Amino acid sequence: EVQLVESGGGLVQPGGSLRLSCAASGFTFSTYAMSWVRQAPGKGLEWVSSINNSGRNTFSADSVKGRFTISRDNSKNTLFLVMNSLRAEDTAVYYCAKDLRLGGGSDYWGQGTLVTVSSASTKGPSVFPLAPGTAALGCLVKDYFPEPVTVSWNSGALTSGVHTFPAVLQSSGLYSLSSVVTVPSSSLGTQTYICNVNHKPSNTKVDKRVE
Amino acid sequence: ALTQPASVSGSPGQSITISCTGTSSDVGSYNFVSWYQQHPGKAPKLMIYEVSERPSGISNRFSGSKSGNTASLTISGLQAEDEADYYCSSYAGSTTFRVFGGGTKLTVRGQPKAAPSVTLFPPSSEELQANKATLVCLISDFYPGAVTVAWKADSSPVKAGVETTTPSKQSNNKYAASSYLSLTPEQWKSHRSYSCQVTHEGSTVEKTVAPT
Ligand SMILES: [Cl-]
Ligand SMILES: [Cl-]
Ligand SMILES: [Cl-]
Ligand SMILES: [Cl-]
Repeated sequence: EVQLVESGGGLVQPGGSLRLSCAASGFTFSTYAMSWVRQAPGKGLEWVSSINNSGRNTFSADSVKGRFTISRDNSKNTLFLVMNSLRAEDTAVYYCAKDLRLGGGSDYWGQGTLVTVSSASTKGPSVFPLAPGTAALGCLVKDYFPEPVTVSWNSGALTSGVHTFPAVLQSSGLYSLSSVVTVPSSSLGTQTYICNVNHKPSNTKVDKRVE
Repeated sequence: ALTQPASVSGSPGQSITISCTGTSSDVGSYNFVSWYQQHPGKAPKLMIYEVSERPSGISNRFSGSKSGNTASLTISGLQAEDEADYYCSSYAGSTTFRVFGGGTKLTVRGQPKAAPSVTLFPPSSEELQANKATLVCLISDFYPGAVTVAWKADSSPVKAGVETTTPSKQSNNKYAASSYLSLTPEQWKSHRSYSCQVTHEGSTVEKTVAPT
């Protein structure tokens, strides 16, 4: 399948720098123009910059001129956004996309990576098991900053019946979420269920058995 | 810099049209209008490019056109799955390069009203040993999107220590919300039970949990 795998997002102080990567596969990356488009939480799509197939010409939104620099390595099938001098207003999910043509429509999008520009410091979550025809079990991922946190079950082996809920933002400025999975009641105390929690900004990697 | 209506709505099987107005700097002068569909929690998906062309795989219910400075996206035979935000963009010359519209929220009427599934978890033994207690009330598959949740210690209303999210749309077009109650281990063990009570259009769903 066509894949645009994004990384390098996460937490950054105002004035600070990040570099987003977007690794492409399953199409001839060197043939196409690419773009970065961003979207602030609850807001619309904004074009950030594009780059022609050779990487020799680049184009950037006025809002970003002189601060962000788009580039690509055709050899390694990767597209980059170097983001310098970040401001609070740059907080947004950043998508890379493959364009059908330069300045035209974008036909495959990566999943987005959240960039949080904030002076708050990172905090890793505490993880707690949620146990009780059908039954629900979960994990509680408590008190972390910034978003996001990813939860899988049985190392990605369990996917059917999994619902990871939108996080609450507490008065404190910290987030908590829960992930739940519905399973047959008969599975309990036979099958083993383990939530795998990752909070990249704090390098927290936690596996909790749920009984 | 492109102008789209904030909202459009139609009923199933109907046709709707979303407009996208720019100027001769972009929409008026080029055949470079594209339209995007975005479901909540998902990347945008290209529906139309070069004003009228459909990528392979896109239903021919979707069509596009343009007249003067305004481009149009048409959805015919409306289906509940078409509910989503839609965005136009346009090539805009060598300098500006590309502009988006501000987005159109399309709602498809006649969606079944659906009562919340409620799951309430007690505090884990692990959390109790760590000198805290969180009750987790998970609320899903409801529509329309507005709920109010109230917590009870035994039968008494609890206000303090409650954090509740705003509902936000899931994949299926239904909503989810969470509500969290913080207690000391001592409060948890000195009641017969606690309840999470979700009201959704006149009608209450309640779940109750008790110590071990
Ligand atoms: Cl990342
Ligand atoms: Cl464990
Ligand atoms: Cl015309
Ligand atoms: Cl016009």
